[PDB]
Amino acid sequence: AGRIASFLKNAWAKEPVLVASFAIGGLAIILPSLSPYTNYAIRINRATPYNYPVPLRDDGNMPDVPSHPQDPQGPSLEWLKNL
Amino acid sequence: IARTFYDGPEKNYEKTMAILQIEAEKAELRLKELEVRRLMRARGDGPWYQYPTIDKALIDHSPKTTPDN
Ligand SMILES: CCCCCCCCCCCCCCCCC[C@@H](O)O[C@H](CO[C@H](O)CCCCCCCCCCCCCCC)COP(=O)(O)OCC[N+](C)(C)C
Ligand SMILES: CCCCCCCC/C=C\CCCCCCCC(=O)O[C@H](COC(=O)CCCCCCC/C=C/CCCCCCCC)COP(=O)(O)OCCN
Repeated sequence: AGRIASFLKNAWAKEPVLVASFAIGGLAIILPSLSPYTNYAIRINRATPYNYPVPLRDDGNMPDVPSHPQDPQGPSLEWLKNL
Repeated sequence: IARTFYDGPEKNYEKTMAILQIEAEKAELRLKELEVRRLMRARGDGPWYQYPTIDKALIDHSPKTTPDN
């Protein structure tokens, strides 16, 4: 409780560079696990169309697959524009 | 002496027969086992000498950015 406070005071007085390094590294380790925008980064990465979207053959049993890019079905990037 | 320390000839006779049967069966089993090992190692159609190949479940059967695989 008070021992760690004295140790931190001593380290800040003698080696501030190491204190800053440890604080920044600790924040870098811990903060991503508590951020709501990490999932947004994953979704943005998955939204980048590097290769061609190969069409699927219609078998008459695909209600959720669009027949045209402008059809309402399929994924939507509305969330990305407002971001 | 014969009554106290020994048995009749039938016991040794038939024990010899049983021993001979076991030994002859083991000999034929050994010869057959060698022949089976030779055939399996030559042809590879048996459970033995089954050397690994590549598992086919590692192949990715998805479109590959290019129509020609
Ligand atoms: C009338 C005067 C003349 C008679 C002379 C007779 C000659 C015989 C005397 C010599 C002794 C023979 C030597 C012992 C070798 C026999 C070993 C073996 O074959 O016997 C076994 C049997 O065991 C016997 O008990 C042998 C015991 C002999 C031990 C000898 C010890 C003598 C030492 C003397 C010590 C005296 C005191 C010491 C003071 C310090 C057999 O096993 P088992 O599979 O069942 O029998 C199968 C037959 N059945 C099925 C019919 C039963
Ligand atoms: C959890 C995340 C961790 C990852 C982040 C870190 C990234 C990289 C940072 C570390 C790099 C290597 C560190 C090397 C350690 C040096 C050890 C050492 O030898 O220390 C002594 C000095 O002693 C010290 O180590 C200084 C104090 C103890 C270490 C520094 C503080 C440790 C952590 C403090 C900060 C904690 C977090 C901040 C809290 C803020 C308040 C809430 C060196 O001095 P000398 O050269 O021997 O002296 C001769 C000349 N006088």
